[PDB]
Amino acid sequence: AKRTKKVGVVGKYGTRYGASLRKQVKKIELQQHAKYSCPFCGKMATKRQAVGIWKCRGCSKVMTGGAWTLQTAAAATVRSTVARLRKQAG
Amino acid sequence: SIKGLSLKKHLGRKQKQNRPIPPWIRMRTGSKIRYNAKRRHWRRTKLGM
Amino acid sequence: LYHEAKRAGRHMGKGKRKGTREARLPAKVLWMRRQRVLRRLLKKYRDSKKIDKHMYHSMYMR
Amino acid sequence: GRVIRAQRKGRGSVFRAHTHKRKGEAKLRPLDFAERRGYIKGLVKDILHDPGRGAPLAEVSFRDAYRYKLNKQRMVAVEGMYTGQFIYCGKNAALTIGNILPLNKMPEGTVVSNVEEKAGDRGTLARTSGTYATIVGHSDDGSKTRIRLPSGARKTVSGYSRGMVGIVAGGGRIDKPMLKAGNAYHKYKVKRNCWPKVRGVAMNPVEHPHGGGNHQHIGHPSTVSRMAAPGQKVGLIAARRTGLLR
Amino acid sequence: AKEIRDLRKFLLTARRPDAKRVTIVRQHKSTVTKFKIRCSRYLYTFVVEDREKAQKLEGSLPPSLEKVSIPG
Amino acid sequence: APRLVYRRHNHYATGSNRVRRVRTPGAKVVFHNVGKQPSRPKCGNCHRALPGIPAVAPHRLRLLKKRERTVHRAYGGSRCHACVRERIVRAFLVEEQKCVKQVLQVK
RNA sequence: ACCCGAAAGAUGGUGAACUAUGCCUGAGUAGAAUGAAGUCAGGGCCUGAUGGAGGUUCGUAGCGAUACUGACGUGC
RNA sequence: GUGGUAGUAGCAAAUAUUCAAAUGAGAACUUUGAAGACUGAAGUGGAGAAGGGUUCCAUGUGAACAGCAAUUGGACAUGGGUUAGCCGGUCCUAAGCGACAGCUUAACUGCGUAUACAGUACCUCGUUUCGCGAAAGGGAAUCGGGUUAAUAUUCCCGAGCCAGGACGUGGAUACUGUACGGUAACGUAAGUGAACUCCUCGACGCAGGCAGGUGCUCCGGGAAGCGUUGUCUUUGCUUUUUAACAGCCACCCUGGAAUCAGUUUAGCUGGAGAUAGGGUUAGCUGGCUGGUAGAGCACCUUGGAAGGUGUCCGGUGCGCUCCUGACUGCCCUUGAAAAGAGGAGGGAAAGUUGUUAUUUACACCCCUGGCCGUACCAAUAACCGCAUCAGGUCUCCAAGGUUAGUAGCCUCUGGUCGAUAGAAUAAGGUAGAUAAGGGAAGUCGGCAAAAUAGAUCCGUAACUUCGGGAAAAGGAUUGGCUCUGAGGGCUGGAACAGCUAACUCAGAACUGGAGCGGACAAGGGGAAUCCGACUGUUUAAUUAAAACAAAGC
Repeated sequence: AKRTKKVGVVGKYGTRYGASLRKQVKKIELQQHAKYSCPFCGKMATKRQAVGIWKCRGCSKVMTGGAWTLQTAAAATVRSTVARLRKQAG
Repeated sequence: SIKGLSLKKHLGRKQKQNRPIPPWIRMRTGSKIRYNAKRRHWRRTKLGM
Repeated sequence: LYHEAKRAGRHMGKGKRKGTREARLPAKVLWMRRQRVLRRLLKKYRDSKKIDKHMYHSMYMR
Repeated sequence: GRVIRAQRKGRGSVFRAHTHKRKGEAKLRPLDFAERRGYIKGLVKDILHDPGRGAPLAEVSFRDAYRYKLNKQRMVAVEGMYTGQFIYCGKNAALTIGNILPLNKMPEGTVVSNVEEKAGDRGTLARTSGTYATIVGHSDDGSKTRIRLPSGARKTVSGYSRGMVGIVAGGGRIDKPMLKAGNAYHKYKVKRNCWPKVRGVAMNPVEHPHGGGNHQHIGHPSTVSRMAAPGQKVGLIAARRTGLLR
Repeated sequence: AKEIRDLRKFLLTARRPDAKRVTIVRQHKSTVTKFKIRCSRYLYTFVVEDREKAQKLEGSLPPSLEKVSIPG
Repeated sequence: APRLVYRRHNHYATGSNRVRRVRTPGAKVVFHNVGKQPSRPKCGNCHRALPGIPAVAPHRLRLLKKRERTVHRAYGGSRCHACVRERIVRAFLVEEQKCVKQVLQVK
């Protein structure tokens, strides 16, 4: 069975805090409790040890990342642009 | 109890000052002394030492 | 003597029970017994060479 | 009379910072010969949650140049930085994420974090989670350099000052709401005791300039001069402008 | 504390000159018996089950060694 | 029925004052202060526990013979062994690649 | 300045064993109710288990003190 | 200093005493017996801390004190009592705090991480400054039985261990240079390692269930003694114990996985090598022997303290307790340091077949272990509240029955009957019960008290932030006795044959003054309005709210 209609992971927080605030939490709480793919081994076993720290369970390696996802999109843009700036300098 | 040796001796001394005066002392000449003035009961009045 | 009677099942009426069914015997325990019983069965059948590798794993998950 | 809890905060005592289980002041490696005539290979050994901040600290293991021993600095970790990675500090290191170049070597448009105001400053600017300072443009020589700060403002800085290439980790940790008072409490326990703040209007007219009155109002302008003394300066200090922005 | 398991070692530990006494214990079940040499660090002890071997063994102990003690 | 009293000076429920109910030749039930459970040597940089070498509190590591405190290998006392293979396969190859260049640098 | 009488002022010291708050290091808190994500099966997203989240609820010890405007009010 | 008030108010919480004999001038009150009660293991029990300071123990007693009494006493008097290498302090560092260099100030004070702080003679190294700060943090090593009027892990008997320092006899190893074995994981009676460096232990959160273990509780057989006996009862109860210390019982190899397989209660694991087969290693508070029956315990017979037998063999569990282990989850919370012990990398030194030289934890043997605390109370009488005050004050252990239950109710071990008594039973009180008919008409106001209450099965609205409301509302059943069905484990190879262990559900028959959650325990409900969103906080001793805080803005 699916055992709630909508609220999902945030049935936890019950009948309080207000539904707009509760939804903001739902979408990024869904991110952080996810497993992500490891860069280094491949296996999708990465968990968030602490805000800004992620550990690949199978691999044993730890790496830095976002608060609530492995790769923040701003940081993905910098990895693109610094690879470009290195190439044109030669 | 878990006292230091200093505090043991201060306690020790004030046992030895808590006894009735000798009987023979009053008998001696020119003495107005009657029963010891400084006697203390361990409940009634306290040391802090 | 009271217990001898209890084995008989007496004094086990609805009136006697003053605790919720879950409190008296948890479903978590009744789950565990069963699931340990059935897993045991399959391992001794597989080591006997009645049940196959492939049939074992299907029965396990059901 | 009576001193306001604004004024009591400088006195020290009970408003000091809770430093005890914090794991060392985070810094860049102190300006060597090796860093300014070439480069020095670090190795990232650990990544650590320092309490009372959003950023991770990388713990980095350099070889000493002069003695046999092995040194250990703790930086603020740029994100995309892993346990086993070589960092390369110094002048003639590549422009890649991790590495600590001087600003004059970085070609403009580069994102930088943990930047030194002066030369050999050890690293003051853009250290908080998610932030960066972007390079705008150089001098003709390469002596001085423009930077754009996380505020907005534009800062002239010496080119022989340095910083880490890339964004500081723990990015975007304000987009959640703390739902509970409890989650605010656990935040400010491992920093100073700044919480919970009482509204000055609730107080009596002893304790605060706003407080008092049979209705709960402020009663003079909330806006106050720069020139006002200790214990006048409450509410909106030296304010150019008030009300909702646009 | 310690045991001995064979007759090679038990003859050495008796002859060793700091061995004080040999208390000897006997108990009915059948007649299983213990020798115990109180030496200096440890009390060594040697279980024998047969009585007729143990009677022979008491002769093999030296006379210049001091004590013997028995229950009964 | 029978209930017991702490024997040592510490009458609190800390780590150090961990205790173990025994019964005696008296038929009398009584504590013994067994200490804290010793962590066995997790050793780097893997941080796996080492085979061969027992959990003791670290002063009693004195009592043991030298044999017992190690493994007879290279880096045996403090290494994973598996980790050790890494050390050799590095230091073999990183010498060989460094050597192959320095013969090619004669030209 | 006939005798007795203030509310106060100032100078220099003594206190956080009670209480207010921060820090360091220790200790403590039955048994029930409700059943969030995750997972497994069967059916065409539903149904059944599994699971054990919460500044959740009932309620011991412990912390507290609403009502009777009860007793007591030259009191224990 | 002394009256009237006045022999008056009053001595009424914590269920409770009674009978006999002894002692004494004198007994409602002391002691001993016999009965009867209470406390009811989150005890009024057994031990510590703070605080107290001789109250501890014995013998004695004329007052006063112990709100009646007193032959009694925490009172009074005269004596006696506290034994440590291992129990603590001592040592380390935490938050912090004193001082050095200096810097301020008339000083008093205030600040204080600044500085020139090993191989007679010859070199070569050299960055941190001294100290205080935990009798719950860290940390060298101890356990059994006995013993005194009062002390015990401290005395005695026995069995060990640790720190420092070491002779000796007998073994290992090397003597052109520090042991061997195994494919490996690693191993064995031993198996050198300076400077310098790196690492490990010390060293760490909370919640959740799961598995295993100690102790407790429990059921049955055997052997002792005991109890009951008008009646029945192969019966009911007590004892049947084993210390520290010491020895022994995740990872590697072969191999190569999809028709994916292994696996937990839960998920996870696997070509960065799974299942399987064979190894290695970790361990607990596991098993066996030593310690160890000589002790302890339970009984029996001769003395007027001597000598004996017995101490055996098995189960059970979502049980209660503390501990370990590996897991799972939670955090804008990620959960001390230092002393000290050890490992490794390094290869400095020595050693030429004998008085050598490495072994001072290879085995055995030998010597020494200072200083201070140590009695007792720890509270309805040893502390603080002026007091032997219905108040307050940190920690540990924690039995049986009923039950979900450390709830309430009754009980065993341990403890207690300490709280002035006797007689009468008016009004008025204090607490506690019950009331025909009516049912808020009382009152500012349903204030007070009633009524509801457990479990099972059925059923459940408006509204809603879809999570809730909800135990909504509204109903039916429950005892005893006699049965029936369903649910496991271990043995020999279509599933059969033997042996056997749980308290848990479902249903039926019969029976009763229609009772049965029979005592205890245990929501009254519903419809609306105002304020605050919620949990949280507050005027110690008249105000807990609508006030403060709160997340969000």
